[PDB]
Amino acid sequence: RPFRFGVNLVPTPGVSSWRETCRTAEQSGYDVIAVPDALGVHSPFIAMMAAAAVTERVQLTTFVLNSAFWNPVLLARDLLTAHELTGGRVEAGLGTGYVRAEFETAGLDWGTAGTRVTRLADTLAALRTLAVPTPLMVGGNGDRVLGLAAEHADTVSFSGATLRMITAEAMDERVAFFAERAGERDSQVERNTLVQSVIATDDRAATAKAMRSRMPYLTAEQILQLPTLLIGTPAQMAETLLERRERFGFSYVCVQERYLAAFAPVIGLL
Repeated sequence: RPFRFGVNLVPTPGVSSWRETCRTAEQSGYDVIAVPDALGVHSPFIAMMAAAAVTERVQLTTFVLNSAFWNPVLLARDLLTAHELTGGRVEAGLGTGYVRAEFETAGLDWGTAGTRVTRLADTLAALRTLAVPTPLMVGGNGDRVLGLAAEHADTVSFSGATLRMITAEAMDERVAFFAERAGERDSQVERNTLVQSVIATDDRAATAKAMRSRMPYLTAEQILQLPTLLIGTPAQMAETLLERRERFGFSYVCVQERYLAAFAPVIGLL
């Protein structure tokens, strides 16, 4: 599947640079602007509308909605609106939330991991029943969550962390688990991952060795294979993404805002 590149931008209250940042993302060659769903961050669909007003090509996605925050019928109303009023430029990533304090602040029941995943399941079923027109992305690494992606999603997003970084070998197993659950639908589901750090260096080996300090549970060789890290020159990173599309099927690759400019050269090469 052809590469699609995203940058995960944080629209921040009290900061006046949102539209400028979105323009920079598009001008730097990104295909997608992703926004989070968190307290103390701008509201996602409203921020996506502001981004759509100053960009022409990028898709806009949530990455990812906290399912505890949304009534499925009212979310379907939001998604239909966002789709129609942007000319079909909005995608909706959904998942579970991991910050209990946000549940507490909003007056929502934290419950159990089981009830949080059931809420995601119930929302996805309702959105599909209501035939929402936005493409749906499901993110996580849990067995039930990947099963829900396999059943419902247009795009599955594999987390490269639990932050504890997951090895390439663990990622092999998660992608295979998803693929088995997806069955005949596997080929219709785009695969995404988020790269946490884009580390430009002329000495990847020396860089990985020093990084064992921050990831003592890994060898340097494992660090150089972690799907959540890109290390080296732009040419080396481009080659690494080609290899990881072959290995994992990852064609939709996102990076964090801090690395927007660091990663842009890789887009130029790919």
